[PDB]
Amino acid sequence: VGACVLCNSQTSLRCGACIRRPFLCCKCCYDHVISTSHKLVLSVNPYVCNAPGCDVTDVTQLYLGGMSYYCKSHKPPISFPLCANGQVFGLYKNTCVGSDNVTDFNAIATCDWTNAGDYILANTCTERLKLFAAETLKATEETFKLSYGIATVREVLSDRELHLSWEVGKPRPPLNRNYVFTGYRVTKNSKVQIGEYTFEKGAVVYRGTTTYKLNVGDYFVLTSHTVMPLSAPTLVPQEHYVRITGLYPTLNISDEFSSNVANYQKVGMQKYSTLQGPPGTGKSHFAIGLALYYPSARIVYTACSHAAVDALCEKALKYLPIDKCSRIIPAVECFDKFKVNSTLEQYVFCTVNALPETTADIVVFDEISMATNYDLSVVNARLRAKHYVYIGDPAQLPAPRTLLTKGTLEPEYFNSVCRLMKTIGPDMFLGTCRRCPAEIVDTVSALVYDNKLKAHKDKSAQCFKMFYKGVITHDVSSAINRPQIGVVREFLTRNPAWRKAVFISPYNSQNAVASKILGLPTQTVDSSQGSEYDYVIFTQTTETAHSCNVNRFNVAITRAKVGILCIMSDRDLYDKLQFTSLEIP
Ligand SMILES: [Zn+2]
Ligand SMILES: [Zn+2]
Ligand SMILES: [Zn+2]
Repeated sequence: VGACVLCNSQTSLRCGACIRRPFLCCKCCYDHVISTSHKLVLSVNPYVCNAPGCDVTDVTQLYLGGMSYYCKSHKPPISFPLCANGQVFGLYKNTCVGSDNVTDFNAIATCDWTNAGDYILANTCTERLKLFAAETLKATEETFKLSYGIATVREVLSDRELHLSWEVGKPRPPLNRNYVFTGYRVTKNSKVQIGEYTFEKGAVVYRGTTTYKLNVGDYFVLTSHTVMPLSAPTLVPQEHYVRITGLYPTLNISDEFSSNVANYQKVGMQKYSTLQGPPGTGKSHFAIGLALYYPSARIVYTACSHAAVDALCEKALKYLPIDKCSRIIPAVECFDKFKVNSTLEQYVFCTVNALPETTADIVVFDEISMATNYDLSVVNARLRAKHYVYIGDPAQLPAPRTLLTKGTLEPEYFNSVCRLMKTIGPDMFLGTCRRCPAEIVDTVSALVYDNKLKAHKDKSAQCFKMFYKGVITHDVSSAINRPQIGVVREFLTRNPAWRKAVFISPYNSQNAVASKILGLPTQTVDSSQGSEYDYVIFTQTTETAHSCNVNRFNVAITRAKVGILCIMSDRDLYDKLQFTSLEIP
C-alpha cells in the first residue's frame, strides 16, 4: 500500500516490471500496463497464477478465483479478471483519479537512459516524476555496474603495476578515475574488503585508497549501493520575504566579506537562493563569510564529493572557531581537524549521502553543477532549514552520466537547480575572476557567461594557442594525439620556463603518454575542476563532442593563474581563444 506516483491516489498496486516498483492506483496502473510491455503487477501479493507450475504473470490474462490469482486455464468457475473497466484490481478502488496523460511516466519507466532526451524529460516532468526518474536512473546506473566482469590479479609485476585477468562472457569497464573499483581477498568461506582502487593502462597502473602487498587471487568490482526511494522534492517551494527572516546580521563585518553583504542579505529574504561562482570568483570565501555575517546561525555545509566538503572545511579552518565545527563521516581519507560526527555542532560539514536527519538556520550546498536531482531530494529529505543556498557554476562540469551516448547534456538539464539558473538566471553572481590572466577571462566571459565575467588580473601576455590536428590513435576507451605531445615537447625546449606547468587533456590515455614523454604532472579536465596552477599546457587531442564541450573547455583553460598553451584540434574553439597565435615548427 502507498501513493500513485501520477495521482497520489492511495493504492495497493506497484508495477513489478518497473525496476523501482512505483505505487500505481487502479486507474494509472492500468493506463501503464496496457500502453507498455510492463504487465507484472504487485500488491499485498504478486498478481501471478497461484496454480501449480503455471508461468502466467501478464495481469491482462489473470483472474481472482476465491482469494488466489489464476490465468484463463486454471481459473475456478467463479472468478473476475484482475484487469478490466479501465482499472486493475486492488484496495482503495473508489478513491482513484487517473491522469490526462501517462506518456512521461511510460517514457521514464521504459527508457534505457542512453539518449540525452531521457534526462531532458527527467528534468522537465512533474516534480513527483523527477523523483521517480532520479531513482529509476540511479538504480539503472548501479545495475549496469554489475554487467561488467570481475577483474582478478594474475601476477604482481611490481608495486603500483599489475597483471589483471578478466571474467569471460562479460564486458570490461573503462580504466579511468570515473571507474573506482573495490578490492577483495579470498577467505576460507567468504571475502573481505581491501580498499577502493582505480586502474589505468600500462599490465595496468593501479592507484589504491590504502597501500598493501596485494597478491594473486585478489579481485576487483565497482561496488554498487542500494538506491533508497525518494520523498522530498528537488527544490522546496520558494518563498520571497520583505525583511531578513530567522537570521541576525553582524554589526561589524571585515572588508574581506564586505562585497558579499548585499548577497548575504538576499539569502536572508528567500527560502532558497542560487549563487553562480565562475572560476576563482570566491565561492568558498562567500560560503564561510555568510557564517560571520550571521554569527549565531547554525549552518550545515554539504556537497556530493568529500573533496568539495573538505575545501569548505579548509576555508572554515582559517575564519571560524574550530570548537564550533564538526566533520560528519560514515563508518577514503577526508579532512580530520574537526571533532568527528558531532551533529549538534554549530557548523556541520558533511557529504550529501552521509547527512544526518536534522534542522539548521542555513544549508549551503556547494559545487551544484556536480549534483543530480537524486542528491537534491536527499538534501531536502535529511535537512529542514529556514534558508537554502545552492553554490556552483552551471558552466562547469556535471556529474558523469555513464549510460549516456546519444545527444549532449545542456546545463539547464544537469539538475533542477541548474535548470533554474539557466532559465530565470542565478539569484547571485560572483563576477570578478581573481585567478586567471585577462586573455582567459575575456574568453570564458564571451564563451559561457554573457560578457558578465570581469578580470581582476591584467593580460599575462603568456596565453598562446596553436591549431594542430596531428594524429589521433584510439585505444580500448580513450584517445591519444602523440604529434600534439610532440609539438609540446618542442615548445618546452624553446620555453624551458614552462617545465613548471601542469598537462591537461580531455583523455587519460593522452595524459599517460604525455607524462612519459614530458614528465609534466597530468590532470584530465574532469579531475582538474577545483584546482589552480600557474601554467597549464592543454592538448585538445580530438575534435569530439567530448573534447569540444564548452563546459569542459571552460574548466580546462580557467585552471591557469599566469600562462597557458592551448594546442587545439577544433577551428571553432581555436578561433574563440583570445590568445596569441603561434605557427608550427
Ligand atoms: Zn494514480
Ligand atoms: Zn512499469
Ligand atoms: Zn496458470
